Amino acid sequence: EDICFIAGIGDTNGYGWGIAKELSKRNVKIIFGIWPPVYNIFMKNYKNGKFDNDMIIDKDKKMNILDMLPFDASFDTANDIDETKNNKRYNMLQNYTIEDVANLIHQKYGKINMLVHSLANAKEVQKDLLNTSRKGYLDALSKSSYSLISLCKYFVNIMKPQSSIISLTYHASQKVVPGYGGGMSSAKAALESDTRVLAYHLGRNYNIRINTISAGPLKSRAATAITFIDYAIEYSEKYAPLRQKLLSTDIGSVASFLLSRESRAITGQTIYVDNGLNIMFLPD
Amino acid sequence: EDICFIAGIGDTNGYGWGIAKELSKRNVKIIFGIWPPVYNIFMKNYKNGKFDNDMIIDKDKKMNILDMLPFDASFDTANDIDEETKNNKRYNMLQNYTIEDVANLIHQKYGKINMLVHSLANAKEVQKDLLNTSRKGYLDALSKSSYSLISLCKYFVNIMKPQSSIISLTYHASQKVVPGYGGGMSSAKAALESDTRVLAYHLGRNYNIRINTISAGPLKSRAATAINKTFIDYAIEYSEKYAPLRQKLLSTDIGSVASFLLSRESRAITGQTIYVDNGLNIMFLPD
Ligand SMILES: NC(=O)c1ccc[n+]([C@@H]2O[C@H](COP(=O)([O-])OP(=O)(O)OC[C@H]3O[C@@H](n4cnc5c(N)ncnc54)[C@H](O)[C@@H]3O)[C@@H](O)[C@H]2O)c1
Ligand SMILES: NC(=O)c1ccc[n+]([C@@H]2O[C@H](COP(=O)([O-])OP(=O)(O)OC[C@H]3O[C@@H](n4cnc5c(N)ncnc54)[C@H](O)[C@@H]3O)[C@@H](O)[C@H]2O)c1
Ligand SMILES: Cc1cc(=O)oc2cc(Oc3ccc(Cl)cc3O)ccc12
Ligand SMILES: Cc1cc(=O)oc2cc(Oc3ccc(Cl)cc3O)ccc12
Repeated sequence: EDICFIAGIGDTNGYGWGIAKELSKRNVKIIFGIWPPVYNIFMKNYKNGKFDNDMIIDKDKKMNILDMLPFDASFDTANDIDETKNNKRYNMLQNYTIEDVANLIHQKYGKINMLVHSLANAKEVQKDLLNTSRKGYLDALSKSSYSLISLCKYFVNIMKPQSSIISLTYHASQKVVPGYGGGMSSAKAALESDTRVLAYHLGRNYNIRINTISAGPLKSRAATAITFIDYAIEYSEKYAPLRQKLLSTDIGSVASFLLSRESRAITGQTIYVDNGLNIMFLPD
Repeated sequence: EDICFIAGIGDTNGYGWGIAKELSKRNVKIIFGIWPPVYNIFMKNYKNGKFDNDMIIDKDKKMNILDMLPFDASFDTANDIDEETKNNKRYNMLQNYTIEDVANLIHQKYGKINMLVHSLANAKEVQKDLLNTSRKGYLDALSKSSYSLISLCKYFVNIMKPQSSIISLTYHASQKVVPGYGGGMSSAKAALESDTRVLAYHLGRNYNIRINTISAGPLKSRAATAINKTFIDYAIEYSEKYAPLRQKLLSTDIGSVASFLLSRESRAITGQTIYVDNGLNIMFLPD
């Protein structure tokens, strides 16, 4: 059978959940990587049934969640954790670095064949690029971009040949969006470029594919935290070629396709799933 | 149940067949629009079972083709057909083959459809480089390979349901230099990709109809062979040696991507150029 690890789920309002739902229609087994500071909250909500409606796929099936594990994209191996190891919210957790989660998944379930990067962070996202500190900019690149490379480096060993990987990006990398601050734009630019270079190395060495989905705006918790997202949604719904509301499951079905054998000849691409908004220059 | 019109199938060796095959696999009904110069040949081979093996999808599934119609994308309406073509040996027996007439025929026979495939190209001077292409040659390339998409859309939107989907096929020579891709074919593909955007805007807003284009890698189709003065053998060998994915690119690889874009699974995607080429487009320097 097929197993997908999804790194970057904090709740049911994001793209990670949508991707999980859609993969579920194809009977893919799902493992969630959850950022430790919100891990116990998530587990609490889940156990309390808060996500039950959200887990419903169709009349016949609910989402098959194989496992849920703490996962922090800041840390490559156990050797990289600063203190933090004993922070209030990290202390009762273990094995949450990228390599540790890879070893854990492999130990419990064997090899997987789908990998989803669905996470971003930037401590200074509220500042515009020109007022971003070095520390802030590098945090953004570290968490939003390098984490993709690191995820690939540790997970290829536990993947099958002809496996497939995706991440999520945003058009601010290619065209200016004021409000998308703190080096987030820069991080998505690196991410899209890295997707190509990784596609070369993964393709030639392992026959593994990798692509990125450039999504349109979604009112996820993180987006709301940057409002900017309300403007972006209102603007997209007024001016995109397609005026339907953009759903997380619209990204999910594209992700589902890029992660399956049906897209076997697609790699290294940035695929726009945004109701066509990226193609517009002058709003009518 | 889904119905797709595929414009530009002349045999089992091009991308059109690969697209048909992948669609039938998902139980989409398929209508072939076939250029009149090859129409009788195709029908005959079909009736004689020459395509039987190629129609084998897998171990216990075979393609079903709903219909096969003469179709010439050079002509918008019956009034556009010049006297010479109308009376030509290969056209004189055929009817309803203009873009307007085939849409009308399809609608009358089957009602509204929901998928449309543009899988054709033509260019009289493809063997010349751009600088040595005549005005007539260039405009022929644009007319046949690019305008034909606009016209197909203009007439087929009235016989398509909302939420329907359209695709065409392009090539990376539009965006980066491929010296042997002559005769204004490069220009035509540039225009096709740009028109795909503008059309996505008009069709999206007014019809809730989506349109995209697939930039395919090289395939040894009958038409690809006509390029050399081979060009396609070089392109294929180069692709298999240098792409991130080093495996033979198949027509059905394009076909399954086409199927995805034609389906509701891709409802938030429109106006896009999607590359299906084993990743070759992302390379700068061959290692
Ligand atoms: N919301 C949008 O409009 C939008 C648009 C385009 C792309 N995206 C991308 O989609 C992805 C998901 O974003 P979302 O909008 O669904 O937000 P989200 O809140 O659903 O998810 C982002 C997740 O990343 C997790 N995360 C943050 N730092 C982490 C770390 N250090 N280690 C592990 N996990 C960490 C968060 O807990 C959060 O759950 C992101 O890559 C984002 O850039 C979002
Ligand atoms: N073969 C490749 O390496 C390659 C690469 C990228 C893109 N493409 C594109 O894919 C599409 C299909 O090409 P192919 O290589 O599969 O060749 P093909 O020979 O299979 O298809 C071209 C078809 O178009 C038909 N045609 C030409 N002019 C027509 C007209 N006036 N009206 C109706 N039909 C007409 C021909 O009969 C032929 O069957 C074309 O758009 C081509 O540019 C091909
Ligand atoms: C700063 C930050 C933290 C986090 O956890 O997720 C994030 C997810 C983020 O996702 C986005 C939201 C809206 C848009 Cl339009 C694009 C996005 O990339 C951004 C920023 C963060
Ligand atoms: C001139 C011409 C006539 C025709 O019927 O089909 C064509 C199909 C063509 O398809 C291609 C083949 C190879 C490559 Cl690499 C790209 C293509 O666009 C080109 C040109 C023609």
